[PDB]
Amino acid sequence: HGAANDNFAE
Amino acid sequence: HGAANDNFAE
Amino acid sequence: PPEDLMQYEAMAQDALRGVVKAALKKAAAPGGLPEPHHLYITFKTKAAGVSGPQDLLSKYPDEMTIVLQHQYWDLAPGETFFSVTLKFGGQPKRLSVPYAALTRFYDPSVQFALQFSAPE
Amino acid sequence: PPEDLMQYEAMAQDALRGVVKAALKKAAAPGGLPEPHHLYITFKTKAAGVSGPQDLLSKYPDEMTIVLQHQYWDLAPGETFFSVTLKFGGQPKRLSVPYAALTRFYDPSVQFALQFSAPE
Repeated sequence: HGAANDNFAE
Repeated sequence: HGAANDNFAE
Repeated sequence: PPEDLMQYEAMAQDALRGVVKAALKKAAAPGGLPEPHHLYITFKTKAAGVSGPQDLLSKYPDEMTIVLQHQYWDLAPGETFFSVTLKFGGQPKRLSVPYAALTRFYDPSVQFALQFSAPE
Repeated sequence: PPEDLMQYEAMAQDALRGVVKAALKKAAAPGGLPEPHHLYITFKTKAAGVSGPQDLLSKYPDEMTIVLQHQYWDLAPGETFFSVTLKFGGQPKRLSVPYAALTRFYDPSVQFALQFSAPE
């Protein structure tokens, strides 16, 4: 994968 | 295949 | 599992029906298909939207294949369905088929094939 | 042989880019995607049509993957391209990506994947 944008759940 | 319409070349 | 709520497989099927439509537009182009390319279209006769001589339709209860190669006239591929004139027993007849009714696509020249309406 | 003058493979590729567009429309629907579905979109940064902060684009020379799951706002999927707001180092930024720029699609939840711009 390797996403560039932030993706931490909340 | 099995076409229903006529298809003899000319 | 897992149940696909996105129905990716169904969306891929519809997306692919579009190849038939694009192929029929090249075939409708003045001069026809670039030889030796020709098409075999198979469709559901009872699918809504399809029209044709009552006699002819009755002969083909569910499925019907037509070949677009040496004998077809006035191919008119709309955005949601296509109509064409073909000959049956030397008698010219008109047909209208929605892309939704399609179940199979095949071009013997490059052995390219597609199968729809089959969720397997 | 045989040389494909119909470019069936290319037409099938475009047809399939349409699945990405259809998936992004469900994601743009009020309420978002039906969990646990989320998307990984990979695209060519230099492809014509793509816009974004100059700084960001410079960081990703050719390829760039973005994930649409927990952090994305105002997803607007047009008919030829989509734009979205994402966060990079906590800083919100806008992006516009044409479906033509796409090279990969993946939804980890049902392991559905697609690969484009690759004629192989």
